[PDB]
Amino acid sequence: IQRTPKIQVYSRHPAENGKSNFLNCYVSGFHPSDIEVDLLKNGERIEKVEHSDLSFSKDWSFYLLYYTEFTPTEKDEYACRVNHVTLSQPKIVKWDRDM
Amino acid sequence: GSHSLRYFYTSVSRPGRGDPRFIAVGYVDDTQFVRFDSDAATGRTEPRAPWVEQEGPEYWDGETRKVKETAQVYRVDLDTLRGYYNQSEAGSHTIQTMYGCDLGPGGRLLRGYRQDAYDGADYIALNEDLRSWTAADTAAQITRRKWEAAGVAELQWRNYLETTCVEWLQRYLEMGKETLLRAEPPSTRVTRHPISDHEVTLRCWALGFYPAEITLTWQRDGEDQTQDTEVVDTRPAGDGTFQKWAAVVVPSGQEQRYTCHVQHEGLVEP
Amino acid sequence: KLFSGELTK
Repeated sequence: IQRTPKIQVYSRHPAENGKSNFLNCYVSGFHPSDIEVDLLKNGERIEKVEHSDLSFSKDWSFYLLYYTEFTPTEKDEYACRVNHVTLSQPKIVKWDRDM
Repeated sequence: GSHSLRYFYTSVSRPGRGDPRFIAVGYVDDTQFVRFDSDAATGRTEPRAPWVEQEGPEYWDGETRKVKETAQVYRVDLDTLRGYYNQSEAGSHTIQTMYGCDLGPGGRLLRGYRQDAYDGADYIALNEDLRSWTAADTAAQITRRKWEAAGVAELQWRNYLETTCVEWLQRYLEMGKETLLRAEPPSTRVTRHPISDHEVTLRCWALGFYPAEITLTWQRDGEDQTQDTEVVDTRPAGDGTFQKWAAVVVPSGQEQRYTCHVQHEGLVEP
Repeated sequence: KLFSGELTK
């Protein structure tokens, strides 16, 4: 009945510094559908962010793609902050250029 | 791959914040072409792929008319299921449906499916004979009786899946072949990320491929390292294609002993 | 093409 989201944070194309990319947070495997997803730049929220339209898997669990346009640099953190009724604190997953 | 047309409804009751949320979406294979969100300002079923934006107003109005009537039907299902389970109007609840068809050659239906879910678990399901129903608890047996006495399965679901569904899959296929029949092989590669004195993580990549189906397999000089391989779930790029990777931690050097191999459609060779 | 004419639950 109720399930925990899983998170993948990653760029669209392999992350080369200085060149523009899209950032991706893929959440999936949760139930029910109401879920909050912020994309973060050094702790701050990214505002211009759209997302894919609700869908679900064989086992009935929901998935969503939150994406925003950006430009990687040597210095900046990025990450994905996720909350959902199954969680007790928001879930932040950092962005690794190798994951 | 074995082509498919599929629809996904999601119905969620917001208490007591007015009206139930409804979302339908369509997929030809791994490509989304339509959506309807009962919260959009449009009040209309909308396109999501370029290749379907050629269809006339008759399509969209035809489609918009229909999916509003489905939305009302699901809205009342929320309160019937809430009644069957002795649940209160205070709780939020979800109903889910998926139906669709796998294309067989010669323009034949190969497989039809249609299946419901209440609060994440199964509920009722059309079986593969297109006549019977599988009902997973007391509640859904109430639901079953009502659809047996009406012939829902054979009279309206068999019929839909055996003709409209099939014909229209072939219509989306033809009207969008430049995209839904284009082989897109993965740009594929490996990278090494050291860990210590001993170890080094080898990571085989595979980006920009269509459809989502794929296999990434590490070999230890001929032998599959599964299941010593970390394989992340196939994930969307955002541009209609997909990406995956598998990782294996090896003792350095001894990574010349290791090779990755990728099976996918777009790696066609006659 | 969306299914329609669904018998209620």
